[PDB]
Amino acid sequence: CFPITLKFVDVCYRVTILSGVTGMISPGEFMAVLGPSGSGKSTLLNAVAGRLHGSNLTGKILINDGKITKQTLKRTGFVAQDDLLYPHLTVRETLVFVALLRLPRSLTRDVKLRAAESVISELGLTKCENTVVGNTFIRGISGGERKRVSIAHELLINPSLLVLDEPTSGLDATAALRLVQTLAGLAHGKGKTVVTSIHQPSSRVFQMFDTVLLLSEGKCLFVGKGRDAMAYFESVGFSPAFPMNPADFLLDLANGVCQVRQTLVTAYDTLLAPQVKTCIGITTCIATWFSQLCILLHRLLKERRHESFDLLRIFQVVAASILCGLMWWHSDYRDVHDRLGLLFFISIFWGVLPSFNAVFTFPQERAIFTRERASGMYTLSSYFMAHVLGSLSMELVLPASFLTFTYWMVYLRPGIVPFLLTLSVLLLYVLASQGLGLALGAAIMDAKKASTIVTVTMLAFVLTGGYYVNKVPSGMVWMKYVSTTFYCYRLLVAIQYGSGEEILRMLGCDTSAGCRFVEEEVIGDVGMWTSVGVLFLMFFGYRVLAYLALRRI
Amino acid sequence: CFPITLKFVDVCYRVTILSGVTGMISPGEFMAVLGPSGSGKSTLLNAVAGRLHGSNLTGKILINDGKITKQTLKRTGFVAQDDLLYPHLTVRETLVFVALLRLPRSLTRDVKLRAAESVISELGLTKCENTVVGNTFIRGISGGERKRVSIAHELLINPSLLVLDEPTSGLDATAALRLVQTLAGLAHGKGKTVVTSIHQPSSRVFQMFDTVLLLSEGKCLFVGKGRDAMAYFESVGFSPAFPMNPADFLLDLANGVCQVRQTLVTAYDTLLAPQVKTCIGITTCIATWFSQLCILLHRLLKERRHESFDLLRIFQVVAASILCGLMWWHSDYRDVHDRLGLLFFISIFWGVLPSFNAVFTFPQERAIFTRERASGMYTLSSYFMAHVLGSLSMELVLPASFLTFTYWMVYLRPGIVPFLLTLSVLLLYVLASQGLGLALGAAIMDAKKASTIVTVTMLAFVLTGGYYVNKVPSGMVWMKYVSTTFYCYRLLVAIQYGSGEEILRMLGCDTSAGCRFVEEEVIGDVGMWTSVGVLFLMFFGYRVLAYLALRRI
Ligand SMILES: CC(C)CCC[C@@H](C)[C@H]1CC[C@H]2[C@@H]3CC=C4C[C@@H](OC(=O)CCC(=O)O)CC[C@]4(C)[C@H]3CC[C@]12C
Ligand SMILES: CC(C)CCC[C@@H](C)[C@H]1CC[C@H]2[C@@H]3CC=C4C[C@@H](OC(=O)CCC(=O)O)CC[C@]4(C)[C@H]3CC[C@]12C
Repeated sequence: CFPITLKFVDVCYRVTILSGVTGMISPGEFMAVLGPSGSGKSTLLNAVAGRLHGSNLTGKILINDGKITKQTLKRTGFVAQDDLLYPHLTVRETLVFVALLRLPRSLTRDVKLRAAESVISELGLTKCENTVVGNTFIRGISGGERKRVSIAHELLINPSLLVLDEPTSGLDATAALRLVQTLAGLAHGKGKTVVTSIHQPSSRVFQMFDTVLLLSEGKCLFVGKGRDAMAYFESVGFSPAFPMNPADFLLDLANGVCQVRQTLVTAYDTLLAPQVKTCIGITTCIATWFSQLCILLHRLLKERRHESFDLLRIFQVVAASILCGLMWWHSDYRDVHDRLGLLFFISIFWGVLPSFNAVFTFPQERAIFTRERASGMYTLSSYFMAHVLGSLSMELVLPASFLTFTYWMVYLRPGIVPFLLTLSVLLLYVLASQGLGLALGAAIMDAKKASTIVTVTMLAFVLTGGYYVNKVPSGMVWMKYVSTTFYCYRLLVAIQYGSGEEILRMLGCDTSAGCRFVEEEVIGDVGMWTSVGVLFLMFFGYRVLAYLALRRI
Repeated sequence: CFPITLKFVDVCYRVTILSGVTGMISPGEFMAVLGPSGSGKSTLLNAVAGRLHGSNLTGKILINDGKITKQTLKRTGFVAQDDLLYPHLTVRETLVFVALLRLPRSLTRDVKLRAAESVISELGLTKCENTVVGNTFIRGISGGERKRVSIAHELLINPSLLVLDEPTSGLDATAALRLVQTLAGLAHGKGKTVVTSIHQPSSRVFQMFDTVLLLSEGKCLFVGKGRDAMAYFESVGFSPAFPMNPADFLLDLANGVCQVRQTLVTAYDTLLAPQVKTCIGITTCIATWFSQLCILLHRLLKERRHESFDLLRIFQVVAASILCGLMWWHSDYRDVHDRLGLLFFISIFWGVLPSFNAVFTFPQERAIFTRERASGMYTLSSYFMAHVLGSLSMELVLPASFLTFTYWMVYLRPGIVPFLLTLSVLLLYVLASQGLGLALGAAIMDAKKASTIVTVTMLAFVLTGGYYVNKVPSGMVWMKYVSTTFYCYRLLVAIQYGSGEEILRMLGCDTSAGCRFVEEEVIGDVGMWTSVGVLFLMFFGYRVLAYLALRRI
């Protein structure tokens, strides 16, 4: 193994939440960053892992007596408090995909699979490797297993310095003890440098750590051996008045509640601090981008299959198709108004549903994307393109089945050519609306606010679709040309009626009002090819804007 | 005070989570119910407070050496783990409303207010009495303060038996310690019989219970004084091998892991269990219903104001109004098709918004309602009617402003009489659609499923509203007669055009298709009075069905 002797001196995160903190941890030591809420333990462990930087951070952080560099980040892993795992991917599949993404591409796929399986077996996940990870919504692995998977995500890289952040927070006592035992075995058996910040450790848990460092409102008050806390603190003059837990005594004293803070921090600076101070390729790029794309597509296929194929959504589409095939059951080709209403309702449904359902995919996965992009698992372009391709594959199945039922139940324009034409138009419109939803959900990451914004914009698109109101004011017809629903409706009308020659012959005109009812509603101001071109342009441009918005964050 | 002594013997909850649990708690005893997860602490606490009953519970529970009666429940409280508080009510207002609903009506309102203020001061909430309670969404009081408010809710009845199911779960160490201090003061200063199922207490927290009782897989492992656990267990033969927290050691022994369960259970049954066993007016109804209605209306006014006037909902309504006033800006009266499209769009918007928003009011409060219905705070009829009245008052402001802007930015039928006619029709339609949403959200209690069902049924209503398709199949025309949107659309058409005499004179009509396009659209198959009566009938019947569904649960 490549050992890491991590050190930190005078690290003060002056915003203060950190000041006057020093010490070190040697390889094979199981660290304990204890302290109460707001004492800077999480801040200290984020800073020591390279997450925090800039003028807000002072002091020195040394890795093997050297400044933290890129190779350091390649050799140290950080387990954040928030477990950002894909709910519908099993533990084995999740960590296999992570190993494929973050391990160097020089390693063969079989070698990455073997490493992933070894990591599964080492962390005790082999009993639930085939169990779906799940989340609070869909049942899956337990909290301890979820945190173990989160650690394993940072263990496939094989780091000697593993900096966890509250791994037993919100965990069962037995499960927390088992996880702390696993961390201690990693520090001892694997010879790793494990640094963890346990919120409120238990008794056996406190017995597990080989080295304890606790702060006090941003000031490190005691750094030393795990079992040397009691002796040092009774030497200072602070002793339990009852059978107090060493961890509980340590935390309660951190607040200054004993029998305080200033006298004992001075004592630490005069007795223990001196002791701890004296103790111290273009084709290759294309290939890797495409492999990242493939791995991300395979890992998000389950997410799309449970998101785009939601049973509630499936029932929604089925009910819409049944209502379409019953309301327009064997609809006459000559009934211009009813057929146009059907086409406009199809446009409304398949513009509202895809955009609305897409507007959440980016806000709900933003945390996972940021966590896995800051670690270098994949680039933004590859992740965004894989998301776009998977959603393209999965958001057309429901409209395709809907149209397959409706077109033949309604008795629309017969033949196979107009069925493929209207199916292509409907799928392109669904893709364009979905891209608009993606752009709106990426521009701002508030899921509810983005939902309201896409609702407002598609309400505007529908009201300008050319059906509800035909005599648009001269100062408002401009918006009609930027509405996806308008172009879809015009394409559907052109497929069903063409230039309206046959329907105009049926009407007779080529009454003034009757002619107008079939003149502007059937023969629009946009050609059949111009509408297709603008639909494709919007399909590309909305996703381009979504990618730019992702680049903004 | 009225001292109360719980005396439970052989309390086993088959179909096991409890078996052979024996013990008692006297006034002034701050008993703790310790044990690992699933050992039966919560189940025993619920059963000992009267929550659990039936053949599933076997054994004997005595209150003041007598069987639990209805009068006892008026003297025993129960602080459940789930804090069911209205987020937008301040602590003072929340607990004043709770005191009004809970304390007997013979007490004057000023006396109830004084009792509520005294309870605020006693539990340390006087520093945050004016602070909005909030929840995970809207910021407010802390978790410890939230649990304190729950305890106060269970304390306004003034019970001498407080039964706190996991009150420090999710609480900070200092917050949990302070809450346990408050509970100990309640047990000692107020002479109350306080029993709690502490999950994982700290050292001070463990020191603060006068007596403790442990669960081990449903068996009473040790009952006695809080400070006698260590001595009794070293007498048995179990001693800490390290400095171990008495609570932590107690829980670890309860898990059976110790350097076990069966032999020590036998030892308890041999030594300590024998010791415990040896120690073992219709006008008044109307007045109270109306006072409950008024109090619930005042308590839910803030919820409706921050729910029916959501900034996202307000933005949606404003955007819809602006799009109505722009798309149909200075709309001509003679333009029958565009006017009918505007009316149908109004019907769609104001049948979808309230129906969708109503399917969440009942589920998101259901638990709270149950928590405040089994305890006898109010009856189902009063709560449901207060909810209906508040939603009636608060769900008409947005449609009223929307129509006020649209009617005069679109140039519909001028004058004041048709404006109030269309406003009354729109508000009645909003009420009917909201009642449909309430009925569908009460029939099934899942918010997402209710939303999907209500949107499917409103999709059916809109597709049969008489605008999208006019030549309805003979086997499908029955649905339009049960569609709220259809009746609203017909009423709007009758307001804007009446019998269509003026527009027919404008057209000169009496081609045939052009004449029918207006005759079948403007002149429907339902009269104005018939549509109004059916709208009112549906408004009443949907809420009746919602009340019946609430009665089902
Ligand atoms: C015939 C044309 C006009 C149809 C176009 C749809 C519109 C009528 C708009 C106006 C009211 C809109 C609704 C207003 C408010 C909401 C709440 C909103 O709730 C959320 O933010 C849910 C977030 C989540 O699910 O996580 C979901 C969209 C929805 C139903 C909107 C969906 C689109 C609606 C139905
Ligand atoms: C053309 C006319 C009839 C307008 C109605 C068509 C669409 C605008 C509707 C039909 C189905 C609706 C969906 C039905 C169910 C829901 C679940 C809902 O999720 C919730 O439960 C959110 C709860 C919350 O808002 O807090 C989010 C909106 C959504 C997808 C709805 C969005 C609006 C949709 C697409």
